[PDB]
Amino acid sequence: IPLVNRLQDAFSAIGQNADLDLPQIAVVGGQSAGKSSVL
Amino acid sequence: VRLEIEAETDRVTGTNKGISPVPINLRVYSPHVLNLTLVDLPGMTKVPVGDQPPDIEFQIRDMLMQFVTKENCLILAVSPANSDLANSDALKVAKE
Amino acid sequence: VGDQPPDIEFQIRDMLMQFVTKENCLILAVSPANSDLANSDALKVAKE
Repeated sequence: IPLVNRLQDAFSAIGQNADLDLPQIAVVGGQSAGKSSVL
Repeated sequence: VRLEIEAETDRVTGTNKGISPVPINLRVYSPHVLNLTLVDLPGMTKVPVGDQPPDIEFQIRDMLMQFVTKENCLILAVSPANSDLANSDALKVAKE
Repeated sequence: VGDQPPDIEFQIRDMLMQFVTKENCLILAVSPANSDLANSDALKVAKE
């Protein structure tokens, strides 16, 4: 399992209102491309 | 969950292929995922169909631009392998 | 794609206008079945 996931698990465990501050992800494309399925 | 999603879309958009830029805010909990922020968006179309307004292209364009043009927003440019890659509405916005 | 200039779309659309804007010009809007019809640039040009 990825170490970023393990770090987030540890952050949830400590429960302090801290976050790794990841960027958001946006899925975009043409109509009927497959965007929702990929997501 | 999926039935609620589609019903929520219909309750504002309508049942004639209309769209609405108002976001559906959904949250999922999972044991081993990041505090991510995914954004699924409607595809890009040029000719209105059903009861969409004649400027549906610009509507979808700026509607997803207001979400993508911000920084710290990774882009997943989805393109089919059917159409030639040169037509990719995803790649146009991505390079824009 | 390739060495095409940044305004390939505009110089192909302006290419098509000088041939389809003239009256008595049957416009065959050819669209592929695989792609969705709402993405038919042919139909966009035809409705323009």
